[PDB]
Amino acid sequence: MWFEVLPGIAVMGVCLFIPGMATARIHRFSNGGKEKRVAHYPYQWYLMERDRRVSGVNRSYVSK
Amino acid sequence: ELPSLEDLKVQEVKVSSSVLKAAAHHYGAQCDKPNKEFMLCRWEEKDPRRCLEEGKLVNQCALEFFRQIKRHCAEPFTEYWTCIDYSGLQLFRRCRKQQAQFDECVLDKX
Amino acid sequence: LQAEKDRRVLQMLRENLEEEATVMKDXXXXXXXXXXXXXXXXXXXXXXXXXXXXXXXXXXXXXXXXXXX
Amino acid sequence: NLMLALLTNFTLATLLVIIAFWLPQLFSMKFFLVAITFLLFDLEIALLLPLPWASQTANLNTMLTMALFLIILLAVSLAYEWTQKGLE
Amino acid sequence: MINILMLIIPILLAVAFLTLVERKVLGYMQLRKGPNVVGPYGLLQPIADAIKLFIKEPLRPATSSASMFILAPIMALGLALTMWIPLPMPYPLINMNLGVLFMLAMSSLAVYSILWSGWASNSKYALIGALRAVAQTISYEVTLAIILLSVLLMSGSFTLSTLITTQEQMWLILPAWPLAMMWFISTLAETNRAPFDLGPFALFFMAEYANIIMMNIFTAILFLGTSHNPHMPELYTINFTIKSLLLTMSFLWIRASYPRFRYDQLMHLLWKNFLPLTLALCMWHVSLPILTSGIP
Amino acid sequence: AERVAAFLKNVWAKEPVLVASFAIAGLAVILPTLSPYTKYSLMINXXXXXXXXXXXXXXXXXXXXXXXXXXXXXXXXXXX
Amino acid sequence: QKRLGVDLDRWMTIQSAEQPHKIPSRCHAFEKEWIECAHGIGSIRAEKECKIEFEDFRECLLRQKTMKRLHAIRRQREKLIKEGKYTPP
Amino acid sequence: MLYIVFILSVIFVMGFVGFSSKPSPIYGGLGLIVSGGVGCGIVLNFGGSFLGLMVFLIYLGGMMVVFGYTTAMATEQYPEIWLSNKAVLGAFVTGLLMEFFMVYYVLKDKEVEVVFEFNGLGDWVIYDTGDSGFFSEEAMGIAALYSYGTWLVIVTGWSLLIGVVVIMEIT
Amino acid sequence: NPIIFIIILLTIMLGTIIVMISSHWLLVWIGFEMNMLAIIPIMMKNHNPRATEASTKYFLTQSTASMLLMMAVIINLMFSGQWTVMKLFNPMASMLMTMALAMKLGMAPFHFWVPEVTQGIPLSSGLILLTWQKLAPMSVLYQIFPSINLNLILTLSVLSILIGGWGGLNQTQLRKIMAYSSIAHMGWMTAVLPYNPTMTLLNLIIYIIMTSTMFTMFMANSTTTTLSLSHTWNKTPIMTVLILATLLSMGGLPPLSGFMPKWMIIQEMTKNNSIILPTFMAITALLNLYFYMRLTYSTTLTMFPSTNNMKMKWQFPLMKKMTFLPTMVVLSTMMLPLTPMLSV
Amino acid sequence: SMVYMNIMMAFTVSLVGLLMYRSHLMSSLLCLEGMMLSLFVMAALTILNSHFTLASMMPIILLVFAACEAALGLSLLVMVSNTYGTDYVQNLNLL
Repeated sequence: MWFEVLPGIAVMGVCLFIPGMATARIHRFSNGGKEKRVAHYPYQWYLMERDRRVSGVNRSYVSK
Repeated sequence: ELPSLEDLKVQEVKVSSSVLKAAAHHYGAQCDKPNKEFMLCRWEEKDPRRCLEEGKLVNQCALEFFRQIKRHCAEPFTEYWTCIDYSGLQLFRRCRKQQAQFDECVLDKX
Repeated sequence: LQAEKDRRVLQMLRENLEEEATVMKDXXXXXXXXXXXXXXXXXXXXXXXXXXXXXXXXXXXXXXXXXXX
Repeated sequence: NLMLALLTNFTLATLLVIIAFWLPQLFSMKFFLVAITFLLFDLEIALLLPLPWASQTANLNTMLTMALFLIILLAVSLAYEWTQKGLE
Repeated sequence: MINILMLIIPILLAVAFLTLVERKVLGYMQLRKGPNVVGPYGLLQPIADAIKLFIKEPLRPATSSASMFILAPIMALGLALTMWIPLPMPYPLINMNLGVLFMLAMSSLAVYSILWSGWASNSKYALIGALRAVAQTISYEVTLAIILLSVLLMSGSFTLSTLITTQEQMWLILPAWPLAMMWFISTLAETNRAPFDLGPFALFFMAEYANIIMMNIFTAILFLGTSHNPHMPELYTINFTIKSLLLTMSFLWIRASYPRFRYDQLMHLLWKNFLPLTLALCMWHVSLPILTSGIP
Repeated sequence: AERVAAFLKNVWAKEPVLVASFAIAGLAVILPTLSPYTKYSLMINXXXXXXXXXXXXXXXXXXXXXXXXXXXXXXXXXXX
Repeated sequence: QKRLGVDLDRWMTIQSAEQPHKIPSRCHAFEKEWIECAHGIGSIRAEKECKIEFEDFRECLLRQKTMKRLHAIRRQREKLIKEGKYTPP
Repeated sequence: MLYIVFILSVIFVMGFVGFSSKPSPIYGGLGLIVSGGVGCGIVLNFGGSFLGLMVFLIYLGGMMVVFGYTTAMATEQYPEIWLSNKAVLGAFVTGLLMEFFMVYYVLKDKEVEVVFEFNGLGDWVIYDTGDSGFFSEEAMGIAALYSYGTWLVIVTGWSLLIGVVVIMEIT
Repeated sequence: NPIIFIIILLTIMLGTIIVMISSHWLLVWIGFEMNMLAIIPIMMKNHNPRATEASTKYFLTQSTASMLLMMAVIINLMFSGQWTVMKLFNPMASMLMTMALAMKLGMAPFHFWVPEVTQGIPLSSGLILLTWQKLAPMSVLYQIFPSINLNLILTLSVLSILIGGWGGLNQTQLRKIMAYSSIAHMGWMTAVLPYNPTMTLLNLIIYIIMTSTMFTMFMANSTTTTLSLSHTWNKTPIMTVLILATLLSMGGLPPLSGFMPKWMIIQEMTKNNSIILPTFMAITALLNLYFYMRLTYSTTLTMFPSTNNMKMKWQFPLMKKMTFLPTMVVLSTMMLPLTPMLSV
Repeated sequence: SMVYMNIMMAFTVSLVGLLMYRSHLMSSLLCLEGMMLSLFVMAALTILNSHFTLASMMPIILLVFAACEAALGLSLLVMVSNTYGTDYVQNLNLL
């Protein structure tokens, strides 16, 4: 029956559950507001550079 | 080369952090005369050494825009700023519900 | 766009002070009329320069494709 | 960093080989025609790769006639593969 | 940077704990009982296979040509594990400038893993069968690039993060109805042993089964999505895993239910029959953003 | 019919997938020319600016105003 | 070209042209000088009048004149070891 | 730490030595994976998202993979050690010493060259590019387009029609 | 080889058009490769052990040659920037460019492949294509004849007639004699390029017509001097008069059309105050005549090649322009004095 | 300038590799790939540092044609191994 199969699925609902949550929950410790900025093209890259210049010193992403 | 003076232009450049400026597209409508004249000068004459005088008025008018929002209706502006930075770079997606609180307070003013 | 050109003037002024400090005795380099023979348009210039001092700021500004934050 | 991310995978892959290595102590030329056609088709794919990223600023009417044109000739190359390819 | 180790160690466990799923779910298909004696439900067996093959099992090489044979598993495991990096997930580790181009590149280089193994053996007896195994992977990579582009040309750039945002209300299975059927078959060509089949030998199992999960996840990005929700990462993490697990069942479905298609008639399903079909749908997918406004 | 009706049911019987290779790819050329919807998609592609718009000096000009919202130029507002 | 193209045009070869987007070339300011000088037949065939304008164009792509200039500053900064050296940044 | 591209350019030449020397098509074939994969980093560092990965897709995951077949189809001779062979080791040592002697001259900035152009230092000036473009940035950011170059699309399609027809006729 | 053989032959015809009508440096690289993929199948045709050796030798010596051209194309991006086929600009780029052109036309240090490739063709139709392929890189040289350093172009012309004038002497193979007749005539091609661009293309008009007439006279199968010997007495006797007339025109002799290019080559060179170089051109031209002189002794002398087997049935070959063009190849001295201007 | 100095030296090594032959024929086609690889780096950097935008498509076209010679000339290599035993530059009949 399914009661033998389901522990094989439940263990996959933990190990494959890690890479999704570990990448998301790390933004709380690393960044201030649980978000990482995407580069794409120099328009968004320049905004990242000037934010550190606008009184942040070491921090790349910071409010005000 | 003959470079510009050490004093340069604009005292205390930029308001604060990024994304805050990208959150408001009302900066296009209000204060456009100094922005367009700097744009018209720079495409005609490519040198930054000549049209820096118009650029001095751009940064000064930039402070005039942000001070008006800080004086009247600051509560919807701060809540909209927290919404845009919590997400990645959606800018307008999943933040339109909080955008309804904005503009409505600003509508009382001109 | 103004924030780009405000930084470019400030970076050049620091480079001009360093050139006057280093070249004093032996070298006959005056640094006048720039590198360009025409000297009327004047290109980016500080795209290659961007101040030689302090490598920590230079590596982040030049390389954008690497890491990409 | 991309360099730090890539090198960590390979260095852990090399370590798994040493575990098994150190610890315990006591003809047919018809295949070639398939391989060549892979290369010649993928180059047409390489020309047809930009499509979703290219068509943003350029005019659509000038592109439409040219975009389909590469796929048509990619089918003509397969039409020559029907006139006796072989037993493969 | 600690998250890389949090995407190798639980992933190597996922390939290990596949041994339960690959013969218990496959077991009930064949009315046989899988793992039962080893653990409470056989949960101790996947880790027991690691102790058996890695430590105690010795080597007997055919010739061992200096660098090779002890280099092919590094290319096998390395390329399979690096594929996890560009994956969008709720949040990606070091997001590339273009997503899917990195995905197709490391899969096309994963052909070498079965190439260097053929060069490891000195005998002519093995290399003919080895080149036949290359032909199973090399041919389907032509179409794999085409069906990818048709999905991309509908919506979004090459970036994998944009592919989640475009699936807000409805799945991409419905607009790409014949194209979704293709990804069920084309992915099985890469050493899945369902339509066609050919120490360090144990390391190939850890790499080949890793690609099976990889194709299950990649199909659940291009065609599945349901919801995004940036404010709640809790809702996305659970819902993504269930969708990927259902595709893992379908991968083991073909392995049990259907016989091998023959090597010659594998080139009659593809090339003769699939390549005219995929390009005709590619012709259709060029016209779609022009007929109706659909540009990212 | 000698080729329309005769060479249709035989194509569906012998090599049935080849019918789809000519029908779908064939209609992919016919549809973007006859259907009146393709003209709308070209307008939005040109209207969306990639770089910053250039300002021109005002000396006797029609349909050109300030940056504020006013009836000037084209300005696309097609379908909501 | 041994045989020239008539009516129909298929070029987009030379520098400073109608670009794919509105974005311009990196040397576009110096690119315009070389085109405006060598538009006449008796300018490039003579190759004496356009000597000044070509050298400024050569300065843009290679950056050899600026490289030798920055070489002298960086060497003299390294030469001032256990001596008076300027530092502000 | 200071240089990014300059270190990768040395490894690029290092892989190329097994081509002037003759280490058999097996070990000589291995050189294109080493020189190619590192060669992508030289392209990628200055920019080019699409064009940098094209080497991985075509030159590495297409070109040399077909060359993997031909080594087994013609001249296999069971792979041998490339150290025991005469003149092969001599060509390899002379190949590296032509480049590694120039590496020693990189120190103290200026290096001697056969060409007229000087090398100097160029670390920050190695990229020699400003920000300039922001939205839809880079010249290689929109690298390929079917518009403007309409004539190039026709001939490339024509040449790839020739290849399929011709190679089938030879065999 | 049915209908598609004409299409394969059409792509060589279309390939040169890409080289002819061009402004982009990468476009001619495409144009050269259009010939690369289309000559090899006609080089093989029947598939022979000699044909396999020739086609590989034709590929490796020419594909590496065009790869040197692409370097000079890329130096035109590093230096001078613009992608235009007007001037070469850099002296560093010209050294690799002229040597790449010498691998196809200059021949003086790159002749080695020619006598083996021309012999290796099993068919007479493949012999025309190698004499027609030389038109393609001449269009490139006519575009970029200034800026290129004359010291290492005229050496490719002087040495070529020396090796061409000696390289045919120890050869009995009919294809091999015509292979070194190319290199001998290619010296005259790479001599007018520094001294007045006109008549350089007319040198091709005289040469290509003269060579196309030659191989079409060998439609009645002949591969050696002894096989062309049995033609006067056993085969058609009136046919050998036209072979005699074409061979006499191949060397520098005044009452024939082949002397008319040799007029302006010296004439334009003497105007540029150079006397010591055109003198060396005339003495080495005598060595060229000697190969044709021995080959006219298969048409004039008896030589005793009667044989037991005799042909009675009338011969029907292809002969596309083997009747109209030899009349222009035999006599055009009075017909073309002012025609130098008409070509360019 | 500085980066170009190394890849030009890498180009000369790949050039000599084409001109060098010892028994094997496969090295030449491997060197043809390397020559086009070295040209690819030289072309990209000139357009990337000195911006062009329109001309950045030209090395992508160059990438396609690099493989055309490295496949159609590579197909001829197999034909040698059909007529002869194994591919050798030493094994030639033409004079």
